[PDB]
Order: sequence, then C-alpha cells, then structure tokens
Amino acid sequence: AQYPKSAIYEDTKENYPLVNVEGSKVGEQYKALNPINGKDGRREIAEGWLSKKITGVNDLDKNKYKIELTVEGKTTVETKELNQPLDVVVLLDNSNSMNNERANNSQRALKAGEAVEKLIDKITSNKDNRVALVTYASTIFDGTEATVSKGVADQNGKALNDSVSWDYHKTTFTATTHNYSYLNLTNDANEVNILKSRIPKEAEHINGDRTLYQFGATFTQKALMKANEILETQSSNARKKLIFHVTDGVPTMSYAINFNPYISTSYQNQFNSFLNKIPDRSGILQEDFIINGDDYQIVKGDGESFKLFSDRKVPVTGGTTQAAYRVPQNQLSVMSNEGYAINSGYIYLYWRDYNWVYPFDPKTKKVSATKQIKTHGEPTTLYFNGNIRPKGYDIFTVGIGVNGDPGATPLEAEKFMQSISSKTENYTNVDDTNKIYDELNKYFKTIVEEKHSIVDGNVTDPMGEMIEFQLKNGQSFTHDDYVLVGNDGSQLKNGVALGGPNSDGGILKDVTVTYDKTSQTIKINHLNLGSGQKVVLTYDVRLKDNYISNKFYNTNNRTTLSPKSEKEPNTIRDFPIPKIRDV
Ligand SMILES: [Li+]
Ligand SMILES: [Mg+2]
Repeated sequence: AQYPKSAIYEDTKENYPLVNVEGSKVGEQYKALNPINGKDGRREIAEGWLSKKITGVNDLDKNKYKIELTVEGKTTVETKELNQPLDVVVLLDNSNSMNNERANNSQRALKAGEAVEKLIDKITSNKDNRVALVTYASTIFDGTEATVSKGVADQNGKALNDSVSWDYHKTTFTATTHNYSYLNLTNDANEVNILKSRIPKEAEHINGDRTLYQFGATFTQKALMKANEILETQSSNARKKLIFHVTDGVPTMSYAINFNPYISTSYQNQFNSFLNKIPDRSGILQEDFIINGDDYQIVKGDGESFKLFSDRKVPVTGGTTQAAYRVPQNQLSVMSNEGYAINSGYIYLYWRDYNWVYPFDPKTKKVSATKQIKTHGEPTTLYFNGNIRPKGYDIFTVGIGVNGDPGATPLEAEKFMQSISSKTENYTNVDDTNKIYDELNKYFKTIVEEKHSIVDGNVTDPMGEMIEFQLKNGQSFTHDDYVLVGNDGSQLKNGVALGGPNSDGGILKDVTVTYDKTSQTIKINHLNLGSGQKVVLTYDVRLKDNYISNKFYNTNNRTTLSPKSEKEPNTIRDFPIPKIRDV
C-alpha cells in the first residue's frame, strides 16, 4: 500500500512522475499508476509528442485495463543552401486602395494580411529564422507621428486645400499612425506574436478616419529603404536575407534626386555623374537623394499620380480646361488679405511644386532644359539599383491586381515591379486575392524545403512480464483487438486505412499494426506524421495470474519510437510506461 513516486526514461535517464489512476479505486487505495499528468500525459521530444496511458479501467476486480498510445509529429523548414538561418523582412502595402470594399469587395487588406500571417508562421516554424515587418503607405505605419503635404496652389504657388471637407488652410496633415510595423528582426516567440498582432487587416475608408486617409498613398521607396536599413544594421553574412513585398500599386511618392541648381553644368551631366559613381552605372547612391529632412518638406508626390506633371495647371475632372476654386463669400476678404491670386471670386488651381516635373529653377521656376524626372518609378528604381541590388538580398514581390493606376500603363507597372525584385521572375501579379498566399509560398519554397519529423516511423510496444495482451478469442490476434485512429478522422478498418479529407485513409495510408505472439509485442509501422498530425492506438491488457501481491508491475517492456526507421535507424525515443498491481 505504498506507491513509487516516479520512474525513468531509458534514453535520457531523466525522471517522469507517476500519478494515480482515479477509476482504479479500492476504498482509499489505488491499483494503477499513469505517467506525467492525469490529463493528456504528453512527452515532448524533438520529433513531436508521445504518450502512453491507461484511459480506461475495463473491469477493476479482474485487472482489465485499456492502454492508449499516441504520437504527434512536427514540421520545419530547412533552407536548401546549407542549413543557413534566414532573416526576413515583410513589406506590406496598406494604402487606401487596399481597403476591403475596393475592387468589388475583393478583400485586399484582409487577404494580404492573412497571407503574411501564414508566411510569418511557416518562416518561424524554424526557431532560428527571424522576421520583421514594415507596413507602409504615405509613410511607415509604425505608431509614431507623421506629416504629409496636400492641396493645390494659386499661380504664385500659394498653397490651399480646395476640398469642401477641409478648411483651405489644411495643406499639411499630422496624425499618429497605426502601429502596423515590427522593426527589429526577432525570433522570440512572444515578440513574433506581437508582430503578428500588428499586421493590418484593413485600410482607411474615405469617410472613416479622414485624417489618416490622407496618409494612404504609396511611398514604395521609403519602405524599400526601411527593409534595407533593418538588414544592414541587424543582420550579418552569417544569415541569408530575404524580403517579401506585397503591394497593390506603383509608387505615387518618392525621394528627390539631389540635383544642384547652383553648380554650372547641365542637369543631364549632374545625372550622368550620379550614375558614374556606381560600378554598373545603373543607379544613384543614397548620398545623392534628398533624405535628411522631414518627409512633408522634401518628398515628391502626394498620392496623386505615378507621373509628375509637365503642365502645372490642374485640369477639370475628365476635361481639358483649368480647374478653379469658388471662394466662399465669407472668406473672400481673408484670402485676399493673405495674398491669394483671386480672379473675380475664383482661384485658378496649380499643382504644388512637389508634383511638378523636376528639376526646375528655384528662382525662375523654369523647368530643366535637359534631364527631367517625370515619374516616381524612375527615382525609386535608381535608389534600388544604387543601394539595394548590390547587397544580394533575395527579393520577392507579389502584386495584387497591379495595373498602373494612377498614371502608369500596365506595362510600365510590370516593369517597375520587376525592377524592384531580385530577378524578373521574382515578381508575380495575381488576378485574385486567394492566390496571394500561394504566390508567397512558391517563392519561399525556392529557398526552403518542408520536412516532416516522422518519416516511415515505427512504434514498438512489448508487453511487460506480468502482462497479457487481450485477444478477443484468446488465441489469434485480429484487427478487432486494437483501434488505430488519426486526428484527421481516418481509421484502420480491417487493416486498411479509410477516411480523412480525400477518402484515401489520410494520415494512416499504408500504416499497419502487427503483432508478434511470442514476445507479445504490438507494433505500428510506416508512420508519416507532419505538423498537427496525431495517431492514437488503443488496445486491452490483463495482469497475469502469477503476480506478487501489492507489487506494482510495469504494463510494457521498453516502448519506443523510431521517427525515421530508414533515415536514422539508431534514433530511438522512449515512451512513458504505466504500472498496475492487485491482491
Ligand atoms: Li482475438
Ligand atoms: Mg494602393
């Protein structure tokens, strides 16, 4: 009437506690003992989990118990080139166009966001890999205060907001952005969950938060820059470096090329000079962009177009003539005094200079007589070639119904997106937002291989010395004498797997359960178990007649798993073993 508190694994020598089996009660004394906990009873091993426990007392007086045995496996990704850890930065477009309503409720932001979450999970299925996330639009959505410039101007470039929803003075906006970024590379399980909680699932509505709606354009350059900065300062050559970029549009903002109006050469020469600093002459160094300022003061574009404007006059919507702003009567006096160029109640509207074709002379406003930057793709591609291509990062780009709106042709747009990927084949434009994840997964598969932890594995379960395996007829082992089921709802029926999603036997296809009458050993053969694939074996046992009183007997001899019985026959994991006794 005394109990052993615990026993010992034969593969690692570490202890496992033995609890009491409740249903085995003979008034305040216990007849059987289970290992680990009184619940699921799992033992974690490098290939997954395994348990072996009495789940049922069949007949207490006669010592008849029901053993349950379970095996659950794992998956990882190992990187094809030389088990090298990855450092991965996801770039996610969260522009207004990504709103779930848009493109006939195509659910861009939701679907993209979920693709990213899935990819982040797969990536981090390898404890070693690291992830970081940058969500962007007019700026990086990282939970800090940001400013953007908006509006139009009169003929002397005095700025006004011409929208009837805003005061005319509202020509910059300032807001705290949503925190949709995680800007340190991390592999910490908790930090990764935080990172996942920051992946946007929606974008702004024009009549939702109208302020943040002003920050919903596409500044692809700032994002690319941020991915580069994270890798450059946080990664190493120890690690392989990947960038996945999910986007729904061509850039509509960009950093300016730092043309210099005060030196005496053609802007085309200044340009050729920027390029000549680079081995391949394909790009412009960071030092030659205007970066060191506040975005609203220095950037080009405001979300309006991929194009910068030759004609500085705002045209009428679907028309040719110059748009004009009817001044409200109660504001005529004030705008006049302020200095606006008012022509009999109306202000004629020009694009603000940040949207003009450039360079142009700061004094005379005259456009360059030579080189002209006419799009936001050009400078973005130049920055990319100049500062990112060199580093050799693998760069995949999944576009979502990219077509060039606003201001690019579909062809112009495909070229741009190719130009900001590692190879031409590293950009794919999907026509349907359910393919977003397939596409991200193809590319990732390029770099990694999925490996299930249990490949042709074997369980060996010999009965303990005082134990009788129960046979329904006392003589022959039959398929009626054990039950094997998989957590995908498949089962061995008469030694043939049936069930699971494809009516093919699932998880249990070609698995077999065999028995050796002599050694009294039950075996599971041919297990192939990935992540969250689990198999459960139940059978019946009886304690043999020749037993010694109040002495706990083991239910099995050494019970083991061989996770890969071909790939590493020597890898052998122990199962915990219950114990029983009677008088
Ligand atoms: Li039988
Ligand atoms: Mg967009």
